[PDB]
Amino acid sequence: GSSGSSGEGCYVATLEKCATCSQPILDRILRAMGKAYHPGCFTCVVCHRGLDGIPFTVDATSQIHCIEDFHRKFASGPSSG
Ligand SMILES: [Zn+2]
Ligand SMILES: [Zn+2]
Repeated sequence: GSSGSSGEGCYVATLEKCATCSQPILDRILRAMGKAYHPGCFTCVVCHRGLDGIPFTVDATSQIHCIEDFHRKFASGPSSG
């Protein structure tokens, strides 16, 4: 099994780079968490659902967790740490 693929993306023209796939946004730029991401890349880490137009919450791990999940993971009873 061979694995190799370069990423032709060095130059930049008044465009933001997706903080998910590391690609230059040209079609549409979705502002989230201060940074810029693709309107399709932005998704949950657990359920992996599109959060393009819905509330969410992140953590130290930087793993955007949809309110629901976050409420089912973090809010799963008495926890501390
Ligand atoms: Zn992307
Ligand atoms: Zn989720």
